[PDB]
Amino acid sequence: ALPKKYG
Amino acid sequence: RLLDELTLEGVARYMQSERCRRVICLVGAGISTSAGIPDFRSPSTGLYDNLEKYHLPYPEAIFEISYFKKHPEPFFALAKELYPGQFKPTICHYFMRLLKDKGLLLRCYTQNIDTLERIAGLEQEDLVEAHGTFYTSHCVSASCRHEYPLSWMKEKIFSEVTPKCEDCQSLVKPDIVFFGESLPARFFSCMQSDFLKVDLLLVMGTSLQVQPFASLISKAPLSTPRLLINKEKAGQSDPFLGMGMDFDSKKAYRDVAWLGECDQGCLALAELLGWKKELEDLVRREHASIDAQS
Ligand SMILES: NC(=O)c1ccc[n+]([C@@H]2O[C@H](COP(=O)([O-])OP(=O)(O)OC[C@H]3O[C@@H](n4cnc5c(N)ncnc54)[C@H](O)[C@@H]3O)[C@@H](O)[C@H]2O)c1
Ligand SMILES: *C(=O)C(C)(C)CSCCCCCCCCCCCC
Ligand SMILES: [Zn+2]
Repeated sequence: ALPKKYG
Repeated sequence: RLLDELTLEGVARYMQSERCRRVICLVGAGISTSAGIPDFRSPSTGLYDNLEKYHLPYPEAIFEISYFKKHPEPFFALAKELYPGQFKPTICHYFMRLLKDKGLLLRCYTQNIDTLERIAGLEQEDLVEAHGTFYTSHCVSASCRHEYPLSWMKEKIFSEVTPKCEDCQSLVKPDIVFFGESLPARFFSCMQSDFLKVDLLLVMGTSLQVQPFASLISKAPLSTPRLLINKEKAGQSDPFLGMGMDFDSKKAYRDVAWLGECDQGCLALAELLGWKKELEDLVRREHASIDAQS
């Protein structure tokens, strides 16, 4: 899995 | 250094030199607030205002994938509440259209899902929709993945019917990246190639907090000038986490901050470049044409 969207 | 001074005037002179052939734009929610789409940053009109009607465990949950998978209804109700009556791209969007038309736009990396870049005339090849888009939607079942256009998704959103696939009755999800989801492979493939050859970074309307998008500013060569057009001075290193943009130090050499509205900063840059009449005419023509089809 590719890097995830995070705040 | 490549800029003769750390000002908008210096950036404009660099843009009209032989050295500046390939521009990358990095944009976020601040370029669409004047088109009527709320950002997160505004305390008065931003997304976190008026979220208690949704009865969320915490405010951010409505944008998180694990919550969406359990209860997709609040997100679709919010989408209906915020769906704009018309899609009119801003002056800033049309400034990027001018960069395209003049052969300067290598890529627009956008965090926005509102489709306004496409409406302004940027093509798929010009765009990295880093957090996806409402432009297309897909059935979530791995064995089906039927694709649906925005016209279909809008009707499901406005009738207040949770969108279900006509082939298999699974949920149909807009092609957006929720918090906690992997970004599209296109984002990483383009990032690994585009920043080898970029001559100018134009960063507009983003607070540079969401990752990995915010890290794109560090991917440019160390000589590449970076212009921020934004209401606040974003992208600086945090004094605590540092234990970024350098606009102000004695070592500053390539980063320029123009603090104000994106539409006004793009108009000011256009004026320096000799594009002000072109941009004014383009925006007025495009908006009038959008009205004529309404
Ligand atoms: N339109 C959209 O698609 C949309 C809307 C809201 C949030 N988001 C999501 O929000 C996340 C955070 O992204 P972000 O950093 O872009 O949003 P943000 O709200 O955190 O930051 C927006 C920035 O734009 C500035 N700003 C707002 N209006 C402006 C204007 N007219 N002119 C100049 N500056 C202006 C704000 O001061 C702030 O620095 C992303 O993951 C994105 O997908 C997207
Ligand atoms: C990441 O930050 C995501 C992709 C989850 C965006 S945060 C939520 C942004 C919502 C803005 C308003 C969208 C609703 C209506 C837009 C319709 C476009 C066709
Ligand atoms: Zn299906």
